[PDB]
Amino acid sequence: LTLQKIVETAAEIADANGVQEVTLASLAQTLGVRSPSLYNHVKGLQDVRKNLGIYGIKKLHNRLEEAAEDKRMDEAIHALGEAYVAFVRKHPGLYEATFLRDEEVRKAGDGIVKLCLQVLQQYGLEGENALHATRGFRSICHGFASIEQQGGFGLPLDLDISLHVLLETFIKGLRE
Amino acid sequence: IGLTLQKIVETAAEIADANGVQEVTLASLAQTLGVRSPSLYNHVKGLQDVRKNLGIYGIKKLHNRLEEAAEDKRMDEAIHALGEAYVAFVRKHPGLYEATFLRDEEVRKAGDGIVKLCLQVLQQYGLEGENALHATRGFRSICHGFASIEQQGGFGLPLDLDISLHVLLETFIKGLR
Repeated sequence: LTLQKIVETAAEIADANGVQEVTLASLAQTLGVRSPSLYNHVKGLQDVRKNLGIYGIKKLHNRLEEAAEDKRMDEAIHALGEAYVAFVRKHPGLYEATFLRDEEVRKAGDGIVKLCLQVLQQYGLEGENALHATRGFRSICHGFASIEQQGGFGLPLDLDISLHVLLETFIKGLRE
Repeated sequence: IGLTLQKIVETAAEIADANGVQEVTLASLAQTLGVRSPSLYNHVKGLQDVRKNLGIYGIKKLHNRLEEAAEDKRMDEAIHALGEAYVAFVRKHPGLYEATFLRDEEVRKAGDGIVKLCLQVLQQYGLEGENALHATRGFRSICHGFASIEQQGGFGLPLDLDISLHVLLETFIKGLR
């Protein structure tokens, strides 16, 4: 039993059943262990949620780094957006956990902002425009993934095409 | 003021905005109205019916703010006014906006007016049919994503939020043109 095992279990419960289904009893039950032993690693349920949020955002970051590896500019942006949305599709509970209003959860997302900013600086932008563009890119990916997840894209059109079109429009606007 | 469906819906809206859509129940409705639970059944079938009517009301309220914002504006002026109005609605009505996502045909149907408005502006850039439809999704994604992140407190950078939103709108517009 480690903090990591506990957190990986919380992740599977969260994706399959909803993040609100993560409890110490459900974790102990699933790991086949007595619940008091969880307290050698976590302070309680809120502490579990914190760690789950940090784990989620690190796993997202890993997917994004992988997708963008040895790609530049347009290909990197497309692969980043695609991987962002794929992450939300397959890990809804883990993704939801990254939005815990906790300063450690927030800070663990900094590698994602840096990666985005690094790719966006390849576009040779003025003043603060690199910095606005990271908010822009994050808004696009969260926006698309969130509407799609909630069933708000009712039109018959292919969603993978729609995402590609949105990313291309963003890229075109960055190029001028 | 005798009890009506519209009052029940307006009560649900205030509850949702204050405490979240999840706080909207027959019991919370009954207790805030100072009335009891069979009285609500004269006007609503039950909570799904409340949720549906709440979703329609919120969508209609959002649509109105957007129609007003875009009036006598075209192209860039319209896009900027539309996006600003969308996000402003989310800031002011977080729970009502959440309600508009109910998976129900009547709720979806009432949201067609917004998609139609966006499509009409995007066609001014010479976008046609299918590709214009892809662009509506993009614009909704931008507005929803920005507002949703702002609301969760996810914009930590010491950048002005009004500027960031409209810089994104500028970039989107340039990418259409």
